[PDB]
Formats: sequence, structure tokens, C-alpha cells
Amino acid sequence: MDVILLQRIKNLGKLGDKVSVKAGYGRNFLIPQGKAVAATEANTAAFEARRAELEKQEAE
Amino acid sequence: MSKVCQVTGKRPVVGNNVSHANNKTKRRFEPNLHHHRFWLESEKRFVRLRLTTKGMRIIDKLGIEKVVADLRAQGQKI
Amino acid sequence: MKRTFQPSELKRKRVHGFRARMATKAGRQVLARRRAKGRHSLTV
RNA sequence: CUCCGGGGAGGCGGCAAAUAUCCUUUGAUCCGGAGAUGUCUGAAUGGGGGAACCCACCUACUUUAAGGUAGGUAUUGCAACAUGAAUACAUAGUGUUGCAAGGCGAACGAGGGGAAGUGAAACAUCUCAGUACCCUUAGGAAAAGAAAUCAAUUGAGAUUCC
RNA sequence: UUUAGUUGCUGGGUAUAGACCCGAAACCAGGCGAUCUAUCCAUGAGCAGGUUGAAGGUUGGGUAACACUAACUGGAGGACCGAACCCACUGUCGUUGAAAAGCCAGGGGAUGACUUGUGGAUAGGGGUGAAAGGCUAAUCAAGCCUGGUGAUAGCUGGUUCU
RNA sequence: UUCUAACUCUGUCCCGUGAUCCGGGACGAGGACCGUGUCUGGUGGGUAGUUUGACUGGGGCGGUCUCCUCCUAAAGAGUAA
Ligand SMILES: NCCC[C@H](N)CC(=O)NCCC[C@H](N)CC(=O)NCCC[C@H](N)CC(=O)N[C@@H]1[C@H](O)[C@@H](OC(N)=O)[C@@H](CO)O[C@H]1NC1=N[C@@H]2C(=O)NC[C@@H](O)[C@H]2N1
Repeated sequence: MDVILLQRIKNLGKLGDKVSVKAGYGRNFLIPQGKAVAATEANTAAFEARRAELEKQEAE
Repeated sequence: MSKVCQVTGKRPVVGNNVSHANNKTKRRFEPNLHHHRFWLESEKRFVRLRLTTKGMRIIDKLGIEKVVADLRAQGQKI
Repeated sequence: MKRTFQPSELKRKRVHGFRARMATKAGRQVLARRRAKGRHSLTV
């Protein structure tokens, strides 16, 4: 899947970068636990337009 | 109560085995069905669905919440 | 010598009776056929 | 059994004669329409069961003894209300009320499955034939239907049937 | 280069249909049968009378002590003889029978791998079988019933006035 | 080599619940294996549909089955075992 990260991941990236992962990785680990969101156009717009400042605010 | 995909409605279909001598015998094609647990955040719970890999791809493309709402609209207990 | 018919009313009713026929769809089809033919007695 | 309308001298259904008691011009029997009553089994639905049987519970009235009268008590689906775990919020679960469904029956329709005898002068591809049969489910019909269709002088113009 | 067709009506022939009529052993589909019989499950019942004397036990002889040894008890057994009961080895009779498997005279088992009542389970290429292809309602190398079905038959029979 | 988050448990505890089914929750042991769908090679009398020639001094066994030459063949042609 194409996903947008919600946090730091060692080999993927961090804090809003769009990166393609294997479908099982996104479906079973990241998305259910909130570490990323599927990179739909609506999801990307909703993430970047508003919420991103607080997402950056949480350092740890 | 059957081998039916909850997302797509896929179910076994009939066909033929065709040998090299062209003998034909009845067979069925079965869907790639399995059970899968999906996290539903709006309801804070796992939902267990019997679905195909194509249904999983549909859920990947459309989001779990939209698919669950559509099944409820069709009248399924999810 | 012992012959094939050894009567028992309870067994007769439990095997061929009205409720036994009604218990399955094939028995209900039997009852439908006998009603269509017009039998005076439907079951044993 | 009651009412309304017709009809006008016989009548008390048939096998099935006789008999008695009788009814009827104060209009019978009979004919048409509308009402009243309508035991038990059967989807049978209060529980059960070897169909026409066995055993019950709850309300209201009634009786004094060991009963009566009327009503309610199935399951599933939907809606509302109430209640309510693991578990905090919830959800699952539970209950009440209201509404709906189930069963039967000719053929025709739509859909899910689907043979072999036979023919090929043998037989396996093929045929028989999507026939027989099984299953689900409508309507007075059903299905189809308004071109991502045909045609090939650039023309036709939705389905269905002959 | 042949120069009368065509449409009706009647008749002869051919083709597709059951195709002149009657007749298979079979094959397929859906139902009905374990009240007979096979095995199993649950709960009940039955076995006159008479023999034999296992293990074990007690007492007594005998030894330096064991050993060894006698008598009395005891009541085992797919134990023995033999009625009921369950079987079916021989012979006569019966064979349009008294009887679609028997009678009579003898015969085997008879406390056991025993016999038996009631009620259940297993269903047809399936069941069950101390195994005979046995049994599965007087039917079994694939039960019965109804459908495909008027199966097919290069075979046999029959085919009506002058 | 390690891990957990898909997935497995005919393991323990809790709840629905008066319940050795089932569902949900918490653990534990496993774990990207096992297992399932589509495709594909192998095996496959377990099961099923069928085939397994004719002549012939009966049938079987043996022999033969197409072509050329001579005789049988009766002075045209043809003529069987
Ligand atoms: N659940 C199913 C499991 C499937 C499993 N995996 C088996 C598999 O993978 N594929 C099965 C094949 C499916 C196909 N529809 C059957 C078919 O189309 N047959 C055609 C039969 C034609 C005719 N009627 C009879 C005939 O001439 N036959 C010959 C030949 O006799 C046969 O030899 C045997 N027979 O002994 C084989 C050689 O071995 O060649 C056949 N000729 C051919 N064979 C080829 C082929 O198939 N394609 C391409 C082309 O080459 C074909 N021409």
C-alpha cells in the first residue's frame, strides 16, 4: 500500500512522508495500530491541511 | 451457513474437467475464502469477516469503515 | 414357522404415522400425493 | 337461527315406500342478497404427543367447596421502550409492546443443480439434452426493454411474438 | 445450347418422429423399507434333576530346621450325564403336502463365544457379515416403488373381405 | 538467526450462563510455518464407462485375410473348396 506515516519508523521514514510498503505490513501492523494512514487523496488532504501541526507537536 | 464472501458475494460455481481425450466431468470452482479480523476504530473492536482476497483488496482500496457501512446497508450483522 | 409380519401398534405408528410423515419433506410429499389421488385414509 | 327481496299452494333433503306428529293464504316449502352461530385435528402457534389426545399457567368477573364465564400465553424478522456482562464508557445479552411472515393449491414464468436408456448400425469426442428429475420463489401473466445495437448506396432506429 | 411449367385434390415411395403390433436381460433419477433377517446399543427375563472335585484353608506325621507327606474341608469349569429351551447330523414318509421347507424315529448344545422379550441404531455400489457372495420383509453378483419409458432388439411370433 | 501483528490450539482463566456447544475478553504455547483457493507435474482397478475381428465340414487351438504366375477351368470370357 501507499501510506502516510504518523510517526518515526526506522527504515521507512518519519512524520508525514509517503512511502510504499507491502500490503500485509500496512494492513496488519501499521494502520490498525495508528502508526500510518492509507494515502488516499482525502486522507492526505485531511492530514496536511489541518492536523499536521499537532502531529509534529508530539515529539515523543 | 455457506461458502459466500461477505464483501463481494462470491460463491462456488460449476464447470468441467476436460481431459486430453476431451472427456468432460462436472467440477466446482471455489472462492479463496478465509476468516479475517479487522480493527474498527469507530466502534473500538475487532470484526471477524469471512471474505475472499479480492474482498480484502476492496477493503484496502475503500477503507474498512465504508465497507462495513455498505454491508450494514445491505442488511448484514457486522 | 415365523412369518414376516409381527404386528406392533406402537412401532407401526412411529414408523408410518401421521407425525412421522409430517416430520420430513419427503413424507409431506407422500401426503400431498395421497391427497391428490384422493385416498380415503392418508396414513396407517 | 335473523333481516331484506322474489314467488303463490303446497310442504316436513335422497336411497325410500309407509307411518305418525305436523307446518302453511296471519303467505309455508323453495329461490337470491346480507348477517348470527360455527366442536376437535390439521401451518396448529400455551407445553407435549403414536393427528382428531394428555397436561398447564396468568388476568377479570362468578361460586362454595374441589367449579364456571371471557380474555391472554408459539417461533422468527423489524420498530420503539426498558434493562444490562467480561470492562471504565460502551457493546453483546435480556424483556415488554406493536406490526409482519410461515401452510395449501392445476398449468404457464424466473432462477439454483442436472442424468441415462438411445443414435453413431461397436464406442470414448459427439448425440440424446439443458430433456427427465430434485430445489427456491413470483404474477395475472412473468421475463425482456429504450443501443457503449445493427448496417455498409451511408441507411435503420427500444423490447416481445408470427 | 432440350424449347411447359405451376398451384390444388387423390394415390405409390422415402425422411423425421414410438412410425405395423406385442416381447427383453438392462441403464439412469427421486422416493419407501432393519415389524423377516445380519451386527450393535439400552433395559428386563430364563436355564428340572444328577455327577466330578481345581485353587485356597485346617489339622497330623517328618526333619537340627526346611523339604517331604496323610486326612478333613472348599466348590472352580467356553467341565460331565440329562428335561425345558436353542439347534438341524441320518433315514422313511410327504412332493396337485396337514406345511411355498414339515411330521415321526433317532441326533448335538444345554452357566455360556448361551437363549430370549420390549424399545432403539446402521439403507442399496450402501448397510451388516466367527466369511457361505450369506442376509437386507417367501425377492439379492447390486432390494422394492414410481418416473425417463411406448428404452433399444440386424431376433422370434402375428398381421383380419372378394 | 531473531521478532510479532496476520493465522493455529480437540491448553488455562473470566463473562453471556443454571451450559465439556458457540461467541467475546485475558493469558500461555506456537507462527509467517502449518493450512486453504486457482494453476500445475506425479501416483492412482479405489471408483466409472467401454473394448477385446472374421473365415472355419460345430466352436476352440493351428492356419489364413492384399497383389502376381500355372493347374483345377469342360479348345472365347468368367468360374468354388
Ligand atoms: N481439472 C482439470 C485438470 C487439467 C489437467 N491439469 C490436465 C491439463 O493440464 N490440460 C487438459 C487439456 C484441456 C483441453 N481443453 C483438452 C483438449 O483441448 N483436447 C484436445 C483433443 C482433440 C481431439 N478430441 C482428440 C485428439 O486429437 N487428442 C490429442 C491426443 O489424442 C492426446 O493424447 C491422448 N489423449 O492420449 C494429446 C496428446 O497427449 O493431444 C491431444 N490434442 C491436443 N491436446 C492439446 C490441448 O489440450 N491444448 C492445445 C493443443 O495442443 C491440443 N490438442
